[PDB]
Amino acid sequence: RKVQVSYVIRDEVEKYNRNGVNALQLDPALNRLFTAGRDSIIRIWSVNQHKQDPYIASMEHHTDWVNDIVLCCNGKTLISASSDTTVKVWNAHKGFCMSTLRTHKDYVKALAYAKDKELVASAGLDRQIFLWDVNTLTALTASNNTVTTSSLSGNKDSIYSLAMNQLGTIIVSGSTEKVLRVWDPRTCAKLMKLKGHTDNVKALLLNRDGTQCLSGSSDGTIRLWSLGQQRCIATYRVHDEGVWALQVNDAFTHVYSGGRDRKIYCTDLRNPDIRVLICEEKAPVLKMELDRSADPPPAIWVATTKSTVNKWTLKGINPITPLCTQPDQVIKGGASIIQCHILNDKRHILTKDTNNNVAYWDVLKACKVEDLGKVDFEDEIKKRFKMVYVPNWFSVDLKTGMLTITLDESDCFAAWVSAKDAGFSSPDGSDPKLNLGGLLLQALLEYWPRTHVNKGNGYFQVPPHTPVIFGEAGGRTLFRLLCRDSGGETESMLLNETVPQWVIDITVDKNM
Amino acid sequence: VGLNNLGNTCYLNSILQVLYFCPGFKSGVKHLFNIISELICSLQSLIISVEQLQASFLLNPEKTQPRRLLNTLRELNPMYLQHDAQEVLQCILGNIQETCQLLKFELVEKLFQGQLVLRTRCLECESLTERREDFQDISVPVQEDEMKTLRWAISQFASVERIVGEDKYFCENCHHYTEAERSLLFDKMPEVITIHLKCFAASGLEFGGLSKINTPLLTPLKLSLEEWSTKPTNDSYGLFAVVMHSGITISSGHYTASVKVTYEGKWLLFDDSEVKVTEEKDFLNSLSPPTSTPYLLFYKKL
Ligand SMILES: [Zn+2]
Repeated sequence: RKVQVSYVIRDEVEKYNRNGVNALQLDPALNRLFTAGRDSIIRIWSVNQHKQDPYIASMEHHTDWVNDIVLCCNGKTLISASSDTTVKVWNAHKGFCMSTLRTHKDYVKALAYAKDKELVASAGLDRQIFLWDVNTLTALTASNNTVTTSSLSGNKDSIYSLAMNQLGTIIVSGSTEKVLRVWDPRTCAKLMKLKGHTDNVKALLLNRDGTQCLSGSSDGTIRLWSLGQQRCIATYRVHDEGVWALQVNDAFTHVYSGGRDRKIYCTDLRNPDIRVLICEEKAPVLKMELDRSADPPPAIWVATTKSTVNKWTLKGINPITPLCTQPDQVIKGGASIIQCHILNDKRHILTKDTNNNVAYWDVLKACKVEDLGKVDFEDEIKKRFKMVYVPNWFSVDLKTGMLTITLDESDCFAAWVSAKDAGFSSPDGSDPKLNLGGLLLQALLEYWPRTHVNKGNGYFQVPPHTPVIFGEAGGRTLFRLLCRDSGGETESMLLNETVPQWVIDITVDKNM
Repeated sequence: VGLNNLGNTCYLNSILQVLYFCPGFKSGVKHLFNIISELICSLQSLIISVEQLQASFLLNPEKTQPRRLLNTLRELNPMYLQHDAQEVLQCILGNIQETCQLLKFELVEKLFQGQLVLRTRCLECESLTERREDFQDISVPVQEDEMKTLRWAISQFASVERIVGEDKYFCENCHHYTEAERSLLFDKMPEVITIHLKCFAASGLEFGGLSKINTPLLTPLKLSLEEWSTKPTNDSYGLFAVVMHSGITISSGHYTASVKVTYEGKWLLFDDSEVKVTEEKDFLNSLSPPTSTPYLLFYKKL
């Protein structure tokens, strides 16, 4: 119920992923690849081996990990699932979010899609499975008439995976309950309970007519199920650790698997002993998406915990020797910020990233100050130490891989400093007392007309592109905009509805 | 056989005479009595006195005192006029370990003390972090907060905690709040598994004061900790000794031991100086109510 203000220190365009990639979708009509980043950004890439810069666009709106994505309606519509508990509906051609569904109450982990019904389903750690008519979701404007809801029950524990068949007659969920639960999505009737796995099931696939199922599990096995017999008809133990990602060819005869053991295999379902090691990746495999240009698929795209996305070619159909040693295409990634130190001035931050690079940042001005290269991180902290005390007034989080700064009413205003010791200069040159959190709040909302008294805070600005996020403590994001956009009529209306009274006190009423 | 009561020293008689029937204890303290050439000398002084009086009775019957141990213990730690058998067992085993470490057979650590694992497993990356503790006995509850089983009771100790909801475990590897399983596991085992039953209680605003629980657990004879082991082993343990208390307090009461020889396959119920014998069938059917209920259970690697 308690509202926090946060903002992200970043460039206007983050062309490359700043974290691992959770999910992948390939548009065959436009040769476009969608990546679902742990950095909360969805990006569209061109897969033409022509272009040197495959980047097309980033689609920004999520606040936390985007766990699954589904391209619908011949690439017209994208649906996304995030750890911020929301499902979002995107226009995939122009790349902006049109609606946000908020029926989930925990991390949304998996999406499922029935192409022949334009039906999608969502499932997450809250043990809920919601069914959504895609055409009903896109039909929203002014008075939407809302959407009537439908959910599936029976899941006794947190859900980690979910699949539907193409016809939309079978839905299966995978979870930490170690059983796969199956329903008919048309009737919400329970069909069967499939027992056999001894651990979480993070990967599920169904054949076109929903008669067979492949499951991949953290127990290291792949299992094939007959839904007509309600039993397991084959078990495959080709990995050393948990299996996290599965693909299957159009003929449902070769299964592609990947997971914690970094190895990616192609196994023939009819003859298990014939299996091919496609490659060994550099990080745990999270998801794979076959390229289906041609019947025997030419390549497989692979998402890992690293920020790079590799396409591996299959032009050449037990094994020690990997089929491939270098990726066929490479989408470059960026570094994640993995370590953060607040300096004694409670104003600057030292970071270390995945490249072991060290940087110096200005929290007050929301920007980087200098890159320090590969210096020793702890020696750099002690080198800039100053024996001064300033009360804590913000918090930083690295969940997206970028610097996100959060302000809370409890300590946002705790740090008074003098203009001179803060590196500022004022018009009267008096050097009175400045409250860091109060000045920052005014810079973040500098473009909000309601705060304009003839405007800003009078000492510094933040970059206009800084994202400003208003969320509830523990979960629910309320409203996210860019700093420069506050003057809009939609943004100003939504701000009046979302800005908590403890911010209004300082930024509008000018109390302090 | 037969330990002279010294005036509310049944706590010491019961624990010592269970120690006397421990697989490695006899040979161990003799090994340490020859290493030295002063608790280990007092231990051997009693064992020799016990073994010699058994031989005197063995030849021609007619109609031993642990006083040697008590005077040494009182100089070692002057807690002593009636105490808990569990506290005195620690002081004995602890000091034998303290001397063993100062001399350098690793007696106490090998056959009383085991290794404990505090395992947390992030469900998003499946990266296992563990914390190591040592333990010489399993503190086990009888009742919850009817006749519960011992598997239930050990499950209460070696619990698994699923971390889901508003409080999630922050994984440093994932750099993000995640679901996690946090479990308790046994790694390295001792030759004798001690089970310490928390069979005592207290109430509020009447009577009195403390209270004992007169409804013991369902004690099995076979015991395997494969279900809680770090890596499933086929080691099986067998019940061989049980210390029992009669009374409604922890400070004072009658302590009695019931040890099995491993008369092969029987029950040698002995109290203070008053020694008896019982059968297998009419002893396990005797614990459920009733002058006393069990307090300590000792299983050994069979
Ligand atoms: Zn983790």
